[PDB]
Formats: sequence, structure tokens, C-alpha cells
Amino acid sequence: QFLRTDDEVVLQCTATIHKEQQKLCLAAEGFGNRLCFLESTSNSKNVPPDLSICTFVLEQSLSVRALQEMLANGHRTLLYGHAILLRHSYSGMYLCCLSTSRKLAFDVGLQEDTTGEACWWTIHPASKQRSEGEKVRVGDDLILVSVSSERYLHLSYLHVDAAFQQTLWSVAPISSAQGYLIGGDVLRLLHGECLTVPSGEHEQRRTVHYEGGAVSVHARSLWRLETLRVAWSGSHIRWGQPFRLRHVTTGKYLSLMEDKSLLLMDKEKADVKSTAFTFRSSKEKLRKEVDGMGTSEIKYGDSVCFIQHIGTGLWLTYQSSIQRKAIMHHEGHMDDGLNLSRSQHEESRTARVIRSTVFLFNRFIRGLDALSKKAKTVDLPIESVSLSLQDLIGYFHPPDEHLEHEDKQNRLRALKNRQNLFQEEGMINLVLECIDRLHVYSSVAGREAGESWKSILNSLYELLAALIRGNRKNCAQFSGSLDWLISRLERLEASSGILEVLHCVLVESPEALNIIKEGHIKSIISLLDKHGRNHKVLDVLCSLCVCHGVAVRSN
Amino acid sequence: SYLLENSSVTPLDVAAASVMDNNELALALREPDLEKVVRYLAGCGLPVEGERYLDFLRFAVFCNGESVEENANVVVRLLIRRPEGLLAAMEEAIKIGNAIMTFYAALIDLLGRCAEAIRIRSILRSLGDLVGVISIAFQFCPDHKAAMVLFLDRVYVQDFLLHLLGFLPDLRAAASLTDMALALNRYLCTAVLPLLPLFAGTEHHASLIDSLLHTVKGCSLTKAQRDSIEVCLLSRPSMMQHLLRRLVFDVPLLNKMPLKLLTNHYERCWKYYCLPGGASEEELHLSRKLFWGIFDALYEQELFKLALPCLSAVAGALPPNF
Amino acid sequence: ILELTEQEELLKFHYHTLRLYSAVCALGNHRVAHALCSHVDEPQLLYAI
Amino acid sequence: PQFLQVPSSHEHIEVTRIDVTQKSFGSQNSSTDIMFYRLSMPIECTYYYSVRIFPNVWVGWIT
Amino acid sequence: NNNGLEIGCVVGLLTFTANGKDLSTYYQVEPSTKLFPAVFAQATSPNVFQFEAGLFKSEHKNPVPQCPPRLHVQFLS
Repeated sequence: QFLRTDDEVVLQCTATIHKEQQKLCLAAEGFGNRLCFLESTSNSKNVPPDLSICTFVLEQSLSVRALQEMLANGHRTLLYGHAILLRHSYSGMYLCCLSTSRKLAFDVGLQEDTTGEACWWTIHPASKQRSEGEKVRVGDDLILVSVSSERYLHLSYLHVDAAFQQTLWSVAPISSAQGYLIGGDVLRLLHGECLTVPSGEHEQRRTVHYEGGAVSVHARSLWRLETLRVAWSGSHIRWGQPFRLRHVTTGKYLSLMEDKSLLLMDKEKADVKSTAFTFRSSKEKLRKEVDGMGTSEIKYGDSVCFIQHIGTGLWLTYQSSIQRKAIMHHEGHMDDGLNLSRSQHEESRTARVIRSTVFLFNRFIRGLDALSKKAKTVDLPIESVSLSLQDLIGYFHPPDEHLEHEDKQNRLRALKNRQNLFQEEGMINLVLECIDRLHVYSSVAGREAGESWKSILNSLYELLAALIRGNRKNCAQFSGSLDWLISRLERLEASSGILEVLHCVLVESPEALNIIKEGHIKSIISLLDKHGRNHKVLDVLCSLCVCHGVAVRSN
Repeated sequence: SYLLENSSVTPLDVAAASVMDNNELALALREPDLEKVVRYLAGCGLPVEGERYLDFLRFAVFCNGESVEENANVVVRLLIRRPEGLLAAMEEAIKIGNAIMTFYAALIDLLGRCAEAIRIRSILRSLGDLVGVISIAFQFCPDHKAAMVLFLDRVYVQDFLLHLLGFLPDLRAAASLTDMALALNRYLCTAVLPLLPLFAGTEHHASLIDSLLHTVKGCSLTKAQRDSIEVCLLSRPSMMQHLLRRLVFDVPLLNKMPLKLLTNHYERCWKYYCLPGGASEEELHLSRKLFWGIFDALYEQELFKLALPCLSAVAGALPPNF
Repeated sequence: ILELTEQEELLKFHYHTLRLYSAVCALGNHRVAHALCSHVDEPQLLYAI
Repeated sequence: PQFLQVPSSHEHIEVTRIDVTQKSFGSQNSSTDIMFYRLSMPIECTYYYSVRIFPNVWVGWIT
Repeated sequence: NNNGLEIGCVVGLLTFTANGKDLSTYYQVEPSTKLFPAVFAQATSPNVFQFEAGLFKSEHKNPVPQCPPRLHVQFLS
């Protein structure tokens, strides 16, 4: 009925695209993207909207006057005339006005810290019905004005910019019970063993499987429960309200295809009655909607949940290395009452970033495939890549020494969890393929986009190192490519970067210490003839000499 | 507010005169009255009509030299929304409808008469085009540039200052004796605005001397002479002495009283050039020896010889219509 | 070496050699350690003390 | 006097690492006096080492 | 009279070929000692000096057939 502090909402408008008011909401990605864009929620039948990166949380709603004093240095209800703070509900980035163009309107972005006036945005109705001081209700057509630039959050023609013309930003709510299922939550699917999807570089990862053991840890056992509705997506999960399932790592919707089987298909093929399921308590096939958080119905831990497709009434059963293949059938077994379990927020935060790493580098691979074969211009992102490349280093930044111990341990425990997730989806291998195709020429492409080629390669290894520095696993996963790194060691371009990967591996892989041979180490000592005098080489040779604690005397 | 709604063309002249002088009154006005003005500007899509509104708004926010801020803020904020690229299409109109040319001059003056007060700079820095119109009005002429300079002065180092300088074309076209005759006396008060490497500055000091040669109108020349006394006080010293070398040729032409006062202005400048000198310093001792013939040539002379007393102390620092 | 305090890049590298030379003698590399007596010359180390 | 590499902080006498195996040098400045271009690495005891000259010169093989 | 190609070939003994033409009988003598490749200059123009039967990279470094002259980092000035 109202809008208060700490309530998840969206910012929706319309646009005149071919006689239809395209009901589009504000979208901005994060962790790869600082800029804002549009997501149409009109075609919810065929190409349903990515509602994860559209929602925003009203972190603080204070007036203009009660802010500048605080800036010189509690579910409060929103009133018109208050400057609100719109943190992005996924990336934790605050919505701000920028200092750039896309045209004398500034641009709208998601910056990191709440300091500065750009993060705050005042609300004013464009309605003579309601005025200032009135409680902001559900679904009021309102205008968002900045505080720094004091420009309107405007829908330009098809881009978001802080302009001087106004736009009615209709605010549909999403949510506001702990331990009960809430829609929108990325979560697993337990058995008593969990539902999985095939691993990296494996089919285009489309099959559906039950699997026990250590796949519950993995990201490929994560499933986002997306409702059909735009508003009140964070309603509590009831028995029988509809849900478009969508796999996290591939970014594909779980769809019933009558031609083959239950499959993972993309955004565009997944029509509603081909992909949306519901939940049943028994295996029977006996409400439409409520507007609110709804009935706090089903638990995470203690809930035996049968899964039924809407359009056909099929049930999620299994066929039968345990790669127990899950399918859809009219009856199935009595082992279809699948228990649920939520993911942690960081677990969800990694894996959405994983699909962000996916769509970014694969365009970067295919763009590199275009200008490697023939010269002269398939879209090759550079800045978008380097923005993510810098950010992921920051994502995998180690905890500070100037941090308190227990929090440092938690962040490090978080860090390894962040690291383990990229290995088990093959992001390490994905980076490994990008280092392949870039290390071809020597500064081909457009050399303002291809100008940062030197700085891209450096930070690739600096990413690649950082995904190693803690884990005994992932360094042992460089069993294979360790000889290849010593092969590209003598590129002399980013040769410190190859070494810094190879340093931190050989601190933590007694596995790979025993791999390395004469001519490899000869080449490492040969590199010291190349690059003058680097003590960097020496600590590598120190680490090739001494293990974790023991000696390798043949070395 | 009665009169505003009437004024569609005079009637808005009346509202103008009702405001101009008084600070007190100009503060007292409210914002929707000003909004009715600019909504009439929004109607101008084609003008001549809009120039009377912006003239009104010019006398809305400035009023005593001190740009009154509460007017200045709210005036501007509405103007972004409907102002209503625009530089270069104006540049067509010179060679062509005189009202379109005068229009944007008055628009830029409104913005020129106005300067948390930092964001208003930024929108006014959002309108680059600066030197473009400065290049136009070297060629009706005088009104456009003086509005651009006051825009340039409030909104928007010494390198870019010398970058702007056919102000020599103003000083040289003084001998055309009628639009240009009225131009030059307008650019005498415009010459006070540049009061606030060395080679191109010597051309401009000679251009200031060419304006002083056009001076050697009358009260405007007193604004030019005050612009001349501040110019030599602002400045190397040999380039100031190269300007004093062409002034020594004018000092020979001086000894009518305006050229002697220009020489009295160079006399305390010679007191400044004496400490830098302690070339033509021998000819500077000959200028004080020509001032001994000026002592042979002689209440206003008490002020002229007290400047020559500084020139007597300056000669001893060196002795220590074509 | 006494000068080489100020020769900072060259200070750092040679230090890492001393880690390296002490490295390769990791707990009883005697065939190596006889060889390093030729490189580093024990009475020089007595003087280094 | 002794040898030391050319850093970028200099009177702008520019070293350019170029590959077939050449290094150009520039003197668009108010420094003309003395330049001793000694490369880093010696020889001990077939292999021709070329020096291209656009504009005097003293080519040296110096211990 | 614009280009000069003064070439001090090595290997023990030295030779000079200036503009590809022999100006030899130079001070070419050392049994087993060292020689810096040096060009001593008074800066008469910019783009002043460009540097380079085996090649000089293959002599000096650790690889010694190394007949393509692959540049390194230690080629310093």
C-alpha cells in the first residue's frame, strides 16, 4: 500500500515504440557495467525480462534539508520531496548521476559509495492530485530529480540520461519472513543429492541431472525462481503460483520441449507454458495472485516439494558415475518431492557474475576470431572488457592486513568460495582461451580499441593469478597449462604477468612443483637473461627450489 | 503581473522600468512572474518577439552590477527547460533578419549577467562557442561581442587572454570619420575587461597605444586611459619598455593634455621600469632631457612635473596623421 | 656492498640471491653446498659477519 | 663518470625500442654538447653490427 | 651524402665497413676481453642514430646459434 525504507522496488516507464507503450523498467548490470540501460517487461510471454538487475532497494529516504548537514559530515516512509538512495539490489551499487555524455544532459550510473550528492534522488509528483509531504503509495507516477546536478532522470531517445525534461517513473514494488521461501531467490534443489546441469565446455550445457556430493557447492546447482509478474516478485512462494525457472550459470530458462525432453533454452525461445513450473505438496493436480508479500507459505529447509509443469502436468522424475538424468513424466516416482535450500547472497553474487564473465569474454573471443582470420569489424568490446577485468581483480582482491582478524578470516573464507566457483564453471579455462587469442600479434585491429591491448593482457594474468593465490585446488588445476605458461613466458610483453601467475602457483602446488622439468626451468633462468635482473625470477626459483616445507633436490 | 500578461509585442518596457534601478524591488519579485516571461519565449519557434523578453529578464537579475542571486538562480533553472548547432546557424545570419543576430546576443547577456553556486557555472560552461562570436564582431557589430565578453568574464590563462587579440582593428578603424564610430566607444569600456609569450603582448600594448593614439568619447577615453594606466602596471619589462619606446615617440608628439597625461601615465611606469633597469635607456635619459625642454616650455603643470619628478628619478637610475 | 645501500634496485636483487643461495641448500644439499663454497667463499662471509 | 641507462626523465633524448632491430634517437632540444650512446652488453673472445647515420660520429667498441 | 652505415663487425678481431664499404685496418686486437658497442655523438640532428654472416644478438646472449636477431629487454642505452 505504501513505500518505505528498505523495500525492494523497480523504476518503470513506458516508451513510444511502434504504437505500444513499451513497459520498460530501469536496468543497470554492475560488475562489468557502470552505465544504465532499458529492459522491456512487455514481452513476458516469449522473451521474459531479467528481473534480477532491474530491482532497487530504498536504503534511505530523507529530505533534502536533512541530508546536506549529514553530507557536510527504521522503516521511514517515503514522502514526496525526499531524496532517496537507490542501491542496486544485486550489485550493491548506488544509483548516481555521472559526469559524462551519451546532448547536454549528464549520464546516469551506478557508483560505489554513497558519499556525494549524485547518489541521492528527490521525488516530486507530476500530478496535481498529490503534493509534497504525502505518503508515497504503491504505483505513483513520479519524477526523480538529482541532488548534485539536479537533473531529471529522463528516458531519452532509447537511453537513460539525467536531463531537464521529466519522465514518469512508475514504481512497482517487489518485497519488504526469514526462513520462508521468497520469490526471486536463487537457490538449489535438494533430493535426500541435488539437481545439476553439465560442467564447463560441455551439449551447450543443456541437459538436466540429479547428482549427489559436491555439486551442491557448485554454481551449476543454482536456480533462480522468477515469477511471471513484474510487481511483487518478492512475494512469498505459494503452492501453485507460477514460476519461470532459469539456470544461473548459462543464463538459460528451464523449458519443457515436447520435441526432445526437459531442456535449458535461452531467453527468446522460452515461452511461458513451455518453461514455467509450479510446486505441489502431494502429486495432485488440483489461487491466481495476491499483491503483497503474500502468504509466507513454504519453507526452505523443511519442505518436501513436488514439481509440476503448468501446461502439461508432467513431474520432475529421474532416469539412472552418478549422472542420474532428470526428466519430465506424467507420474514419475515417489522420489520427486524435492527438498529446497537457499543459496547465500555471496553464492548468488558470484554466479550471476559468472554468467557476466561468460557473455563478455565469449563476445570477446568471437570478436578476436574475426580480426585474427581476416583483417578489416565484428563488435569487439574493449572498454566493457577492461572495466570488468579491473573489477574482477577487485572482486578477487585479497583481504587487507589492516582488517580485523575474524572479518579477515570471513572475507578470506568468502574469497576461496568466490574462487572455487570460477574453477568449477571453467572461468579459468575461459580466461585461458582469451589469453590464447590475444597473444598473437605485437601491437591488426582498430588501434584505439586495440591500443589498450597491452593493458588488457597485463590484467588478465593479474586476474588469473588472483584466482589462484589461496587455493590448493586451482593451482593444481594448472598442472596442464604450466608448460604453456613457460612457453609464453618468453613473449617479453607481459612477462612479469606470466611469472606472477607462475609464482603464486608454485607457492601452493607441490603437485606442480614436481611437474616442471629441465628445459622449463632452463627457460625460466633464460628469462633472467632476457629481462635484466628481476628478483621476481629469483623467488620463483626459490619456490622451485623449496616446496611448502620440503625440498625438491632434483630441482 | 498584469503587465506581463499583456505584453505580446511599448508595455513590457513599462515592466522593465519598473524594476531596473532598485535592488529592493528586484529582490522582491517572485518567480512565476518570471516564468510567464519564458513561456512566451517558448512560443518563439521561427525571432524579433523574444528579444524584448530577454531584455526584461536582463534587468531582472543584475540591477546594480551585483547579480542578484535569488533571481539569478531561478531564472536560469527554467531556461534550460525551454531555451529554446545554434552557434554556427547564427553565423549564417551575419552574411544574410538582423533581429536573429541580436537575439542570441541578448540571450547570452542574460546568462552573462549571472554567476552551490558552482553548478550554475557548469551549465553556463556547458555553452567553446566563445571565440566564435568574438571572431564575428571584428567585421550592428558592437553589441554582440560585449555581451559575449561579459559571458566570458563571469563564466570563464594569460595565453588564452592574448589568443583573443582583432582589438587592434577597433583602434585602427577609429579614423573612419558611424556604426563603427559608436562601436569603438563601446569597446573602450570593453577594454577594461582584459585588465584582469612577450612578443604578441608587445603587439597588443602597441594596439593599446594605437587606441591611445586615437585618444591623444572623451569620458570614454578616460575609461581607456584608466585601462591604459592599469595595462602598464600589469606588465617582460623590456617589452613594457618597447611599449614605452612607442610611447616615447608619442612623448615627442606630446610636447593635447590627454597625450601629456598618457606621458604622465608612462612616467610612473618609467618609475617602475627604473628599478628593473637598476639600449634605449640612453634615449630614456634623452626623454627626461626633452622633459628639461618641457621645463623650458613652462596648477595642472604641478601634477605634470611631479610625474616628471618620477621621470627625473627614473633617468638617474639609467644614469647611476602619419 | 657498503655503498650499495643507495643502489636500491641493485640492493634488492642481490638480497634475493642470498635467499636463493640459502635456498638451494635446503636441509642437506651437500653436493650443492660444496659447490656454493666456491661461489660465496666462506671467509667473505666471515667478513660479512 | 660512469654509465647509466636513459630514463624517460631526461632532457628528452629519446630512446625507442623498435623491431628490424633498430633504435632511433632524438635531439629536438637545447642540448647539443656530448652524447655517449654505449649499449649495455659487452663481448668476449662473423657478427656485423650496423649503425645508421642520418646527419660528428665516433663508433666505438670500448672495454 | 645523407645516409652513413658504419658497421663494426665482430669475430678474436674487429672490422669496419662504413656505408657498407671497407674502412678497415682499425684497432682490432684483443685475445679474450670485452668491448661495448658505442656510438659517441654530438647531437647534430634528431633521428640521429639507428642501430642493429651472423648477427649481433646471436654472439652475445646465451643462445648461440640464435641467427635471427631477436631483441631482448637488456638491449639498453
